[PDB]
Order: sequence, then C-alpha cells, then structure tokens
Amino acid sequence: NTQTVLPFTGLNTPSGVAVDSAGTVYVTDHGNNRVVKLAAGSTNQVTLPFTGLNTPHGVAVDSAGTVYVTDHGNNRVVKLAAGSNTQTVLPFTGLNTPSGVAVDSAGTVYVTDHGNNRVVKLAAGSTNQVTLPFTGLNTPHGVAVDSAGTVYVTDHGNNRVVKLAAGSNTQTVLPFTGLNTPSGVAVDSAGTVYVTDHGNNRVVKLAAGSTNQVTLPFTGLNTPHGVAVDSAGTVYVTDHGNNRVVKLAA
Repeated sequence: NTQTVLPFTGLNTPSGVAVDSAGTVYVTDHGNNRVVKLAAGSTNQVTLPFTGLNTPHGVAVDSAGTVYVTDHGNNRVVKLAAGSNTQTVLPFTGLNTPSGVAVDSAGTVYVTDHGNNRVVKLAAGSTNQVTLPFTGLNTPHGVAVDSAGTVYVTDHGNNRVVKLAAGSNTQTVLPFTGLNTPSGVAVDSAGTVYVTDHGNNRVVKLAAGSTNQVTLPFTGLNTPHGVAVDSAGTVYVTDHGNNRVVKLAA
C-alpha cells in the first residue's frame, strides 16, 4: 500500500478529519478558522458555511450528513445540517478547550472536554449533557463511538487509549504500546481501533481483541492529528505539521 495526498488547498495546522458514507472528506482547517470538505474524486474543496469559529478542533458527520465541529477556542460545539445556511450551537455546558467530537447512529453527540479531563454526551434534542464514567483522564483528545455504542477516548496526557462499553461503568485500557501524545482515534465496523500516535509521527491500529498493534505504512508524517476510516477501510489522516491530508487504502 502506498499513500496518496488528497487535493485540499491552503490548509493551515489542520486538525480533525471525518469521512462520510459517500466518501466526502471533511477537515477542520484549524489555522484558518474554517471547515472544508472534498467530494470523492474532486480536486476542489468547498468551505462549509460555519461562522465565528475560533481555533476549531474536531469534526464529525452523521448518517444524515450533518456536520459537527468542536469550536475549541469558544468552548462550544456547533452543527450544520446538510445543505443548511446557518449553524446552531449545541447546548453543552461548562466545556473547556474541547477537542474531539463523535456522533452515533442515534444522533447522540460525544465531546472530549479536554480542559476538564472528561468526556460528555448529549442525546439528540436534549439540553442536558451527561458525563461518561471514565476515570483518571489527563488532557484527553480524540473520541470515537462504534456501532455498539462503545466509546473510545485518546487519553493523550497518559499516552493511552481507553474504552467504555455502552451502559458500562468500568473503563478498560486498550493494549497499545509506545504511544506518545496520541491524538485522533477512529473505529471501523469490524472493531479495529486506529490511533494517530502524534508524538511518534505514525498511525497505529489494533484488531478487536488483539494485544499487538500494527503500524500503518504512511510515510513522512509530521505531528499528525486526526484519523478517520471509511466503509472500505481506507484510512485518512490529517498530517497537521505538513498542512495536508493523506490517505491509505486497506
């Protein structure tokens, strides 16, 4: 497998990445306070009509094409419906430097509240978030949620990835090894967990139930941040230090 560089333009310290069922790739262009997307096979990205973003971080996309962005510098999460003119601010409360965002098939939105060492979630239509019962998080970054509702969090400050099954009150630490300031996390339909090992300029993955991660053969990454995986198993990474997004087919 040989990586390719997606034809985004003018990115500056890009952060979050997401990919939808149609292969459209969404990128939080953090350094330009904007979110851009690229249709499968296109060479022309388009800017989503969010407004007033300030150092945004994570991005997620639901099955309806609604786009959710962690507006990190403003301590809020904003969303934009597919083909919508105006964003709305989700009614999270007390966020501090929030980072990762994820959304499940039921429309529940999950946010890594990095500055408060916690992960919170909001049911669709609710105005009261709830805190997930993780413990001992330290500057957590990425969040992902699988089809079974299991929540995966990059516990960045502790160089580990932790997970919490839906309805469970006891997290487990996944058996990754040698991580350094890990950032993005993603999970595919087979339960494989992908982690951007930012401090080691690499992306690693762990099959469900395995204790041996494998390094994906990306090349030349520089402080990478986000990771996403599509239905075909293609892996997309924000190569943040190089102002580009790279992809690797399975």
